[PDB]
Amino acid sequence: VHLTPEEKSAVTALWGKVNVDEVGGEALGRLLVVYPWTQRFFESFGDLSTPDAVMGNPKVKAHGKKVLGAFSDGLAHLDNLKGTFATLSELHCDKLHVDPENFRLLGNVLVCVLAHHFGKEFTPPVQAAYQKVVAGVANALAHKYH
Amino acid sequence: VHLTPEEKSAVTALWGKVNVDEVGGEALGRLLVVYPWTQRFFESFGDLSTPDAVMGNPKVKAHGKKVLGAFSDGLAHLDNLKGTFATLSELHCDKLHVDPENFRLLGNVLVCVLAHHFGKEFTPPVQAAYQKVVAGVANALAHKYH
Amino acid sequence: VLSPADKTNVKAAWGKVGAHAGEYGAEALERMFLSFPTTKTYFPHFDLSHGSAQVKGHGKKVADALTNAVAHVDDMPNALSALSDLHAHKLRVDPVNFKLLSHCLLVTLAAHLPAEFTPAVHASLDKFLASVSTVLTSKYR
Amino acid sequence: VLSPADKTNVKAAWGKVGAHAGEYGAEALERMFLSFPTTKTYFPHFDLSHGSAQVKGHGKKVADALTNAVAHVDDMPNALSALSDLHAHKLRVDPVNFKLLSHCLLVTLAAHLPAEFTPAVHASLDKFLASVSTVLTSKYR
Ligand code: HEM
Ligand code: HEM
Ligand code: HEM
Ligand code: HEM
Ligand SMILES: [Xe]
Ligand SMILES: [Xe]
Ligand SMILES: [Xe]
Ligand SMILES: [Xe]
Ligand SMILES: [Xe]
Ligand SMILES: [Xe]
Ligand SMILES: [Xe]
Ligand SMILES: [Xe]
Ligand SMILES: [Xe]
Ligand SMILES: [Xe]
Repeated sequence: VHLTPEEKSAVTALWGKVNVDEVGGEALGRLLVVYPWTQRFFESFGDLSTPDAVMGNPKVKAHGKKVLGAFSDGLAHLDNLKGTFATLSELHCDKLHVDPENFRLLGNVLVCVLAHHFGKEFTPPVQAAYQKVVAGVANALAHKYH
Repeated sequence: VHLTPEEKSAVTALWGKVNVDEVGGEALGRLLVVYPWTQRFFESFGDLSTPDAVMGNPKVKAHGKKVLGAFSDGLAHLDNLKGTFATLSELHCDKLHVDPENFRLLGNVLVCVLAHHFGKEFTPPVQAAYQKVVAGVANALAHKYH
Repeated sequence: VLSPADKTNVKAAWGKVGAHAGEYGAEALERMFLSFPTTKTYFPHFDLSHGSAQVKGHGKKVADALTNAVAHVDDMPNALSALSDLHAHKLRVDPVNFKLLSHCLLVTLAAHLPAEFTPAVHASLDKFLASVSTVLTSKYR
Repeated sequence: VLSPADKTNVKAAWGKVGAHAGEYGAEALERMFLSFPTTKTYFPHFDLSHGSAQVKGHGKKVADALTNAVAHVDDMPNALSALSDLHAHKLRVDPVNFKLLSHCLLVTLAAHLPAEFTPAVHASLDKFLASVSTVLTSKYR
């Protein structure tokens, strides 16, 4: 669950090649397509009638940018994920009412996107590293729930 | 840590009434009846062919007593569950090859047994305290898996 | 999935519950909210304090749905169809939460059925609740 | 349920896998063992080292069962009947692990089908693996 130093390096190295806005928009759109009950939070976002409508939706895209931007910044704080996400955890629980299972679903979708985007570069050990990170972030964001 | 004062006191007070030998046998027997795929760890335990056979099985009763005895010991160390179960964690991983999901299933069953045995005194608050415990113990037992 | 013996066990247990079904439904929701605080994310509009009329009213509805299931045990998808629609389409409760409420329903039954809640009946009830859960999430995608 | 469109999507994407099915099964298993080390508890009798014949062999068997399922998508319970018996009565793998293996198969598919892994196809594949997992665990109790 810890990351090893080589795991940290591998995560940093891959993430340096990521277009965060693009990966964000695609990860969020895929969440809403693959697990369409996650759409419950986004009735104000307009057209989500079809897979193409969700993926093309600029409000979905904007929200993906926001979420993955925060994720990205969090990668600078792998040693202190709970501290770094605490206030976001409080907000998601107290104001947004987001079931933390949604974080784990998004982590699954993120891993699939990275695998699609990077192909063979997203090796089994690199995936193992990312699976620790997405676990860590989801835990951090769920930590202040009560 | 994770348990509040009211929760620790609720855990200790209920456990004062628990015949650890009996409750252990009942809990283990129920695990093997309710999720019968868990019998895979007990090939040598004799007749497990019917619920009456599982519950009356002296090897089940014996091992149930051992398991819950170790659980009971851990309740004296609620702030250090990881340290307290580390040695048994490695054992379950390296020698016994027990999927840690079984610990979660055992927690479920233990909670049901306590409810069945104590009835009304097993209040929603007491159950919530026990749920934190069983999650804690399962996490501690899973912690040294690699 | 559910055997003749499972169906018999479920009906016997739910038979003994009888007119307390609503009460036990509310008690199960309460157990869930306290034990698994993340489930409260679905009820931001509810007063969830002990004795809440909202929790009692919802407990009765959940109980009545289970009664309907039990009565239509060989034809549960159709019995619960409008509820599957409602959970899949509107409420959109993450599927993981159904196992939490099922567990708390099991615990409630246990706390109230000293004679009935045998290992065998426990096993059938767990199966029965897993089946209900499956039907209720069956239209999610 | 798998929709007719799901079935179209799966057949298309799996046809593409084609002759790599064995290699892909093995890679998925390795992804599992590395990402989810508790899954190794089911393989204590195995050489799990990278490129081992045992992982490659098990990879192929898993791939071929999946091919069989895609081929008989309309009646997976019958097609996977022996395999369902085996997991339920002998192997007795905790049902939680199927989701982990399914995730790893999906990641393997994404890493090898850049052209074909659209959001719609992703959804269909996820549903399909979920359906296969349901069939393989259907006789557990
Ligand atoms: C990597 C995990 C996630 C991170 C880092 C994250 C982060 C954020 C941030 C930075 C905001 C803006 C907060 C503000 O206004 O100050 C936000 C808002 C929000 N998030 Fe999360 N989030 C995550 C996952 C999710 C998921 C999985 C969902 C639902 C499926 C969700 C639902 C929402 C909603 C509904 C808002 C309000 C947005 C608005 O009002 O336009 N989040 N999140
Ligand atoms: C509260 C959680 C648990 C604790 C504290 C625990 C503790 C122990 C202890 C102390 C022993 C050795 C007993 C002795 O001195 O002979 C043992 C052995 C064993 N346990 Fe665990 N256990 C737990 C849960 C489980 C579960 C859920 C399973 C499987 C479903 C399991 C499978 C085994 C097996 C197969 C052995 C070896 C039994 C034999 O000798 O054949 N344990 N455990
Ligand atoms: C045993 C499984 C379940 C059954 C039988 C069940 C049944 C029902 C029923 C009968 C209703 C009322 C529909 C109506 O007539 O208006 C309802 C609504 C609702 N349920 Fe489910 N449910 C189950 C699981 C869950 C779970 C696990 C959650 C979340 C933790 C949940 C959250 C809700 C919510 C938020 C409503 C709307 C409540 C309101 O606004 O009044 N349900 N459910
Ligand atoms: C998509 C889901 C799965 C499929 C299609 C599948 C299929 C298969 C097949 C075809 C075999 C060989 C049967 C034979 O020799 O006739 C097998 C065996 C086996 N599987 Fe499953 N399986 C799945 C899930 C799992 C999971 C999740 C685990 C554990 C994490 C697991 C553990 C095992 C083990 C230990 C064996 C015996 C291997 C040996 O000793 O040769 N399986 N499976
Ligand atoms: Xe790595
Ligand atoms: Xe995440
Ligand atoms: Xe036990
Ligand atoms: Xe436990
Ligand atoms: Xe029930
Ligand atoms: Xe109940
Ligand atoms: Xe409620
Ligand atoms: Xe595969
Ligand atoms: Xe293997
Ligand atoms: Xe597949």
